Amino acid sequence: SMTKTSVDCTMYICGDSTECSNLLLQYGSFCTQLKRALTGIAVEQDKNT
Amino acid sequence: SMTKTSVDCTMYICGDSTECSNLLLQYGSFCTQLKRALTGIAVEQDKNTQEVFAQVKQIYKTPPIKYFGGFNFSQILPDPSKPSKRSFIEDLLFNKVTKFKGLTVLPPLLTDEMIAQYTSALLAGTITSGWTFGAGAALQIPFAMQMAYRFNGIGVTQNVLYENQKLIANQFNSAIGKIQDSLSSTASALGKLQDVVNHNAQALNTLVKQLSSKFGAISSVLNDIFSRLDPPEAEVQIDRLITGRLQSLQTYVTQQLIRAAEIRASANLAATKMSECVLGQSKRVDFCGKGYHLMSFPQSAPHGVVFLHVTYV
Amino acid sequence: LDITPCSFGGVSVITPGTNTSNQVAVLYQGVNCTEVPNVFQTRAGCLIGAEYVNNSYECDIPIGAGICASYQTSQSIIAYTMSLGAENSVAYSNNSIAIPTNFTISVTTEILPVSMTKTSVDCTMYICGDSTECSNLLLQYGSFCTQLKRALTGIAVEQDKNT
Amino acid sequence: AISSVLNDIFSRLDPPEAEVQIDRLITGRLQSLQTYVTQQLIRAAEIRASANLAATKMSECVLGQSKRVDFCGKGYHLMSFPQSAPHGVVFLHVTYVPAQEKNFTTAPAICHDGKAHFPREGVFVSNGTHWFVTQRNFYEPQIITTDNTFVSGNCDVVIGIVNNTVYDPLQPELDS
Amino acid sequence: PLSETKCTLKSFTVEKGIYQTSNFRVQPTESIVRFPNITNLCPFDEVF
Amino acid sequence: PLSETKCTLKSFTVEKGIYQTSNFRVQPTESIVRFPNITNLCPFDEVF
Amino acid sequence: KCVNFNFNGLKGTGVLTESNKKFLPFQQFGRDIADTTDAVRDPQTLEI
Repeated sequence: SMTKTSVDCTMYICGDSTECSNLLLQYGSFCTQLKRALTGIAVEQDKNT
Repeated sequence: SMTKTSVDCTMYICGDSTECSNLLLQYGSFCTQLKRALTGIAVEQDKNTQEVFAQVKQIYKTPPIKYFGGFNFSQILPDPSKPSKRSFIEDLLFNKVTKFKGLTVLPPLLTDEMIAQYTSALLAGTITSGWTFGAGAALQIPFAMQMAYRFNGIGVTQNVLYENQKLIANQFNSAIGKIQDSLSSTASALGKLQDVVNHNAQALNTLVKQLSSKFGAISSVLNDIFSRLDPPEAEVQIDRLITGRLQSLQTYVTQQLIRAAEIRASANLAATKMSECVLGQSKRVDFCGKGYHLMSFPQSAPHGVVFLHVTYV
Repeated sequence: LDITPCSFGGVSVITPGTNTSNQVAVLYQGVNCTEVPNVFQTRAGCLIGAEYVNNSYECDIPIGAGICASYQTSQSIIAYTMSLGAENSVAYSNNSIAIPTNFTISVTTEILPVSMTKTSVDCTMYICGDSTECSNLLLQYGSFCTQLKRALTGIAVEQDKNT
Repeated sequence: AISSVLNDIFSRLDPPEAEVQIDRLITGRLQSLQTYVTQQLIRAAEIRASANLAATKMSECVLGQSKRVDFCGKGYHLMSFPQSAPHGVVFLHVTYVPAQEKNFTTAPAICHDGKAHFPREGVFVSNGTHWFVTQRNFYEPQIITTDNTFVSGNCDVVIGIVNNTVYDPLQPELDS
Repeated sequence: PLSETKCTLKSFTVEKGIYQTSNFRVQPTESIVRFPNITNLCPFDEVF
Repeated sequence: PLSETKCTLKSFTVEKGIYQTSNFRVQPTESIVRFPNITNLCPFDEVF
Repeated sequence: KCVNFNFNGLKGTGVLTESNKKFLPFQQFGRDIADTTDAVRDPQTLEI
């Protein structure tokens, strides 16, 4: 197995900026797909045990 | 296998726009290289069907006398009275496992009738020849002699076979009917096939819903940028939209390629299990079933195989 | 009124090699040939430029959904269903057996690739074509190509590890 | 951008105006390098799994005899001889394939004196006149003795038994 | 279509195989121009 | 929180399992405005 | 010799050797497979 990790879309891209968070909505649901790929990693690390 | 998809850069990127295809030539050949990778995974899944199902080319057939020592093999064999060549388990296997933006779905080379004709040829060679038809020409071996060698591979003498021939065949036919009662009731037993079709379906709808996003532009509609704005000030909004639609297209080819690497390792595990559990007797422990492996009966499935591993417990 | 887009699809070319012949076979994939403007309709699409037959042989160029194609014989491109091999069943009874009386010793080759060509791409010469003004804004992008240099070294340290 | 040559961008435009055309050549060439190295690392993973399959073929087929079917060649594996090649190993797999066969009759056991006689090695075969013992991959008939058989139970519980005698070799040795 | 295989693959020799070159699409012929009807008028006859 | 799982999954039916919805963070309430002290002054009384 | 180049705006860095190919009288410069500057005729003397 490896180390299970997660990243936030709002916190890693925007360092507590309210004008950065509403400009991520023009990119769509793209940063959810990097969040959904890492949560799918964290299931199969528990399956490998 | 997986679902073969093909997407073009003419219709997915450009929503019937002549100026969008003229600015696509300035970027070079980004959509040409992902087109070569999408036909690379299209012939890989066609090679994965030939590596698993097409182990032998000789099509065998069952004798009409269905008597193998009290063994009921009518459920795993396809019914010739039906117009579709499917088995009694395989009627429940295909039942439980269930647009204009340039996305197409290619049909595979081997159809469902051609897969089940390959499956019934490997199933008829299991009961009439056993382990000899996967190593050259098939020989005529009776079913009482096939259980003598498969007991001898795990160190079991042949005295328990003939003295308990009524008890072994009643235990097998009750366990085959317990598979059909569990597969018709529990729909979550086929979840290893269900994540193959759902991840391909969730990759397709995210290609559609990323076209509604603007990627930093004022509009996602290509007609609204060209007809309203000044044409040197409009073209910097096209380069924001043609980069964000390409990066989501470069996202989709890269997640499918590691899914192609995951579907190549499982099909190589399937072709190992087609050659060790079906074509012979495996001497491994917990590979063709938990415990002492005797024989296996493969069945057809949507984008996969279904193994009926019997075990000595 | 129902808005439907008009009929579109992919065009593929089924052809042999140029040293053999020059005939082609146009496949309108996903398009029925009543809506396109010596012809055969398949499940993947209606095929233009192939003579459909009833017999099935060993083919080379696949099309889709069971239909395959090959160049045979006064020569043209023909199309048929994919043959699954010769049908030869084995008899069965409760008291007979078949024992082999002879064998043969054959050598079957198996080719597996192990390594590949180790490459190395530098950030200074590939991005900047011996340019000095390009390198000053190359430092503003952080450490992109330093990670690509570690990935290309990590590939090349696995290639002699694989040998 | 307007041009691909980086010397044509700097020596023609203003340095506030050439810099926005420079980063389109920077991020355009970095994205083409990023799709190269991700296709390289995907190709590095499948070339590792084939080399691990080749190392399994170097350990089981070459360094010994593997009992697997359709792994060290089609059929019963005897030996293997690897050969050198650029970027791969070419294996010469020697296999055992039967060619000619002949149909016979069979029975699972032999009723000698009320007790069932099961074959220890081989199977019971007959040419229509007498009953013999041979293996499953080759034809070599032997006479049914007590050394080639073993007794297990009576003849009333097994299915398919025929009546034949078993040649006991200790019985002519008392008068010889 | 033999020359369309050479136009995409950038080679003067085509090997035996199946190759995709381009895509077919029906071009638009006419253009429908629509407008609302002659209802909801304005009383311009009261001043003219 | 049952309706929070419906908005991030784009579905009106939530199955059995563990799902992540959003992130919690404590919002700021006050604002500390700081300035340096009143030393190193300049002799403005020499003309005023 | 590794020197700098300035040929009517066509800048570069490299050495200069004698070309053995045939060239055109109206030709300013040629291009390689990478479509960049690799062969320059002199505007005064005519050495490609």
